[PDB]
Amino acid sequence: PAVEVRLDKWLWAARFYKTRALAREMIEGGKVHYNGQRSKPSKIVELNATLTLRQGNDERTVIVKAITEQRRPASEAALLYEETAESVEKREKMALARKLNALT
Repeated sequence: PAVEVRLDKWLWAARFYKTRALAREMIEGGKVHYNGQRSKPSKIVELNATLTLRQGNDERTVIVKAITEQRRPASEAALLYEETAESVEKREKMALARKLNALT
């Protein structure tokens, strides 16, 4: 089955975490959810799955659009998923509010 890529490898390939070991720690900390639930490092990624993950102190919800074992460049990897519009908005709004409480 050459259509089986682990969630920890995937998260690293998609550049969400610097190393697979870190991606594995985040998963085990419950900081990454797969279709709304705790997952595991060895979970095989499926196209269109919904992943919710912690980025520093940001939360992003992305939909898996491609699977690969290669970690490509910044702009290139970024193409293995599509962040949801609701996720981008939530992030923005929190960022804005941050900059607001700042100018006050």
